[PDB]
Amino acid sequence: ITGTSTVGVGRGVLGDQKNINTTYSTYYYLQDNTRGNGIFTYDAKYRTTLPGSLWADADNQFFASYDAPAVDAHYYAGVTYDYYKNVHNRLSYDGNNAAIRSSVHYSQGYNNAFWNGSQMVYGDGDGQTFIPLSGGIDVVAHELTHAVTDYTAGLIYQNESGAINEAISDIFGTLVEFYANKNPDWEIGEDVYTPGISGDSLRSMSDPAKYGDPDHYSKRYTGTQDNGGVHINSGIINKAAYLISQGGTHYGVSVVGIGRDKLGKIFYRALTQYLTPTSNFSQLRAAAVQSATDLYGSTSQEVASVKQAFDAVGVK
Ligand SMILES: [Ca+2]
Ligand SMILES: [Ca+2]
Ligand SMILES: [Ca+2]
Ligand SMILES: [Ca+2]
Ligand SMILES: [Zn+2]
Repeated sequence: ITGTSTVGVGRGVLGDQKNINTTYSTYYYLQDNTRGNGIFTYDAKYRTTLPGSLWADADNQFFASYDAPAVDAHYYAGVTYDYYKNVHNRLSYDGNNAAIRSSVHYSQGYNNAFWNGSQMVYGDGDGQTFIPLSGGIDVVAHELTHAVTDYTAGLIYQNESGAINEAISDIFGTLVEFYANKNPDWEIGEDVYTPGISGDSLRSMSDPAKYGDPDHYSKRYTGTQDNGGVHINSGIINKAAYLISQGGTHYGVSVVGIGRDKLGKIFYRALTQYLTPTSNFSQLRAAAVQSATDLYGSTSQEVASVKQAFDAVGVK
């Protein structure tokens, strides 16, 4: 809608207070005009028709329980917008400031979130396995990053290309988390996962095997489940990215870490300039080596570490 740009206040899923960019026209809407062609959040009202209703509030204050997922989907979309623009000089997910839209309160007890080709969708969780998934900034940035992949490399959501797709979403999810720098880690979804159990996570990049995911190519899954294991074999690439950033010795292979920022520069370049819809793990290593080479030179530590990292996950 057309309206006056305002700033509201409320708290998130985790009970934290934050300010949000709203739009005033009789009601206050969760529409942020300060980033690109807008960030828009909607109420799916526990149903599954999308996107639902543009979120409207009478007084611009968002402290109801019902408000919380909305507040966070809105806010972390903006943080995710800010990462791509400031860090990668990318304007929204399509690179031309496309409107970002999210729907929350999707279905009943929906233990998931996703990108559906046009927008982000977040369930509320069943309150046991999950709380409203928008509470995790790594979850939000994972979702939007799927959007980024779909407009760039277009990695098909199956087999190795699919695991690459997922891994990219986990890698940038994580980088954005470190970027907002609120308790960041190399784990996935911990803020909104299993409310009753501290310390766990949906997935781990540092040690994917923690949750039954492979950290070596020889342990790769090749059944037909989970689209040929896009959420399973992603661990092999996640581990690799973890290693490039952080370093370590994995199955006897030592990797010199080069930190988060260069990891992000190297994978963003691979994603946008080298990867394609059918790239496999092998092509990804080549893409990453070329990227690192592009960025730091053929004889750099960066190229070397990239190689070490894929070597360690058994990817040639
Ligand atoms: Ca209100
Ligand atoms: Ca965290
Ligand atoms: Ca995390
Ligand atoms: Ca938990
Ligand atoms: Zn995903």
